[PDB]
Amino acid sequence: GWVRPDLGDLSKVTKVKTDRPLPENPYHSRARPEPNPEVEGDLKPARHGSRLFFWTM
Amino acid sequence: MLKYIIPTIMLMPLTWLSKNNMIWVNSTAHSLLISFTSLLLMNQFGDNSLNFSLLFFSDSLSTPLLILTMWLLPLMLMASQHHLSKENLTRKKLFITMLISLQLFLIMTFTAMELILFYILFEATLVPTLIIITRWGNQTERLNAGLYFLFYTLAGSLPLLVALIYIQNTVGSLNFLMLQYWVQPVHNSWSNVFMWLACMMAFMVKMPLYGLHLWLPKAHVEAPIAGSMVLAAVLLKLGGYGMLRITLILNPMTDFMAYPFIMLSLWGMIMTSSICLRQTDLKSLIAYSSVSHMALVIVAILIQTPWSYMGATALMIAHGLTSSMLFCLANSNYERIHSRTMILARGLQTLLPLMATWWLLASLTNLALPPTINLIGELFVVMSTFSWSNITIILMGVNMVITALYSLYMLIMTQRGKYTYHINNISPSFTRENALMSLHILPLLLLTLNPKIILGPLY
Ligand SMILES: CCCCCCCCCCCCO[C@@H]1O[C@H](CO)[C@@H](O[C@H]2O[C@H](CO)[C@@H](O)[C@H](O)[C@H]2O)[C@H](O)[C@H]1O
Ligand SMILES: CCCCCCCCCCCCO[C@@H]1O[C@H](CO)[C@@H](O[C@H]2O[C@H](CO)[C@@H](O)[C@H](O)[C@H]2O)[C@H](O)[C@H]1O
Repeated sequence: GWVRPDLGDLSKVTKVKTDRPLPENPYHSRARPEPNPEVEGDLKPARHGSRLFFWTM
Repeated sequence: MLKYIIPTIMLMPLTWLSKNNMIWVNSTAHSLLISFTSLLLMNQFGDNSLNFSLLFFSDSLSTPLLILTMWLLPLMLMASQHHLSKENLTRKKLFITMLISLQLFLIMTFTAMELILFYILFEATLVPTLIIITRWGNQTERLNAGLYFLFYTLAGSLPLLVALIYIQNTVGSLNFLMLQYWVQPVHNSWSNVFMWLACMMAFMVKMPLYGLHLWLPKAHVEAPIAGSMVLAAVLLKLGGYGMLRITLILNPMTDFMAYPFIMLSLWGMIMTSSICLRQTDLKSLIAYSSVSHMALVIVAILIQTPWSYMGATALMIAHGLTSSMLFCLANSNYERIHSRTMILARGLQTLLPLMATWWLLASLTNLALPPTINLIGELFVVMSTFSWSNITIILMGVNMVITALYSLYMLIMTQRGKYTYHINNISPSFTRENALMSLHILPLLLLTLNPKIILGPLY
């Protein structure tokens, strides 16, 4: 009763029902380093300007 | 300070937009008006300095130096216009522009609150001064005089910049009002020894300190008259003004660091006064005379007493008028005989009776006759250095004798004796020259009536 599969059939992506649980950390990754604190708020003018030596702006 | 900065800047368009034959009239007239308004800076208080803005201030130290600066510009214009008469019009206007740009930098230099601003302006004065000497000097070795003047200054000024930037990083500010309250003592260490030297050597070269002084006679012998006038009267005092300010942040290290400079000054004033007895160039004699007088100012600043600071302020103002007047007197002879040799033209009192009187008055102030502010300043320093050490009275007294000797020797050699037979072009003194001499000596002598306005903050 075997029917030869048609051109293109064996290259299809298929789906299998497995009772094997999905691995959680297959790469065995360590915890990632914590990101740098996010800088936020309202942008205000620089306090007394550039403050470069004698400049007042 | 904008009421002085802006009208000074406007002198430039005034000069360039004037009719060809009005450039000296207009620049002179309007620079005299600026000088008149400068007297509004006399609003000084007993406790607080006159603090205009975030950039500029004026205390009793800077105010007399500002008035002297703005008074000197019209005098330099009057003194210059004769030997520049053949110059083409554009180059005359460029010459006047250098003098105006020098005033602009100077009045900003004396009134800056922040020390880096003072540094930039203090350095900027070099450019017009150098250009005035090398472009409008007469002789070949004006080129060398420019390089000596340029590189003596920068040899000391670059370490000062590094120290100033270092001080701001440590203290957080270079505003002079802030430094008065946040100043901390300077402890002993090799690092602080070089900080001290970097903070001071640039001003020592300007004064000039004895042993770093040889650029000065070279510069004077080459400079045109206006160059000598501003150099002798104001540019030397930039170093004196700089030391009076920066010593604030150098205690207590100044206690032992001042010694070698005091020794150089105390001995140098005798050496340079004696050298004047044997000088053959009149301009070089006046140049060496300045070195001797400024040695007293250095001692006064270094010993840091209320009496010495008052004497230093009076000496700086008094010397500025006196030395400028002497170069003008020396230049009036030069414009007739075209030589600076002191022994060439003798017995000039017979030929120029009223100019002999100006010579007499300039000499009398140079040897500090009481009660001229010349003596007031010298006496206050002599008073204060005696307390510093009683033996100093010996060197101070000896210097007084030699100063009288060379001052009067100048007068006797050029004005007295017989006139030189072959010099037959001694024409009568012009009104311009007589006015120029009187515009030095009259304000100098009027200051005797009210010395307090030249005694500085410690008054
Ligand atoms: C649009 C942005 C640019 C803004 C420019 C604003 C200023 C414009 C000025 C235009 C007028 C210039 O004026 C032109 O130059 C000078 C001075 O002015 C005059 O000629 C000058 O000669 C000598 C100086 O060398 C003097 O006698 C006097 O300064 C003047 O007579 C010319 O006779 C005039 O034709
Ligand atoms: C015309 C130029 C005139 C130049 C005048 C020169 C003056 C010379 C001053 C010498 C004193 C220098 O400053 C001196 O530096 C050393 C640095 O080691 C400091 O001493 C420090 O180092 C030494 C190491 O030998 C330690 O023993 C000491 O415990 C430590 O405090 C001194 O406390 C300080 O007195």
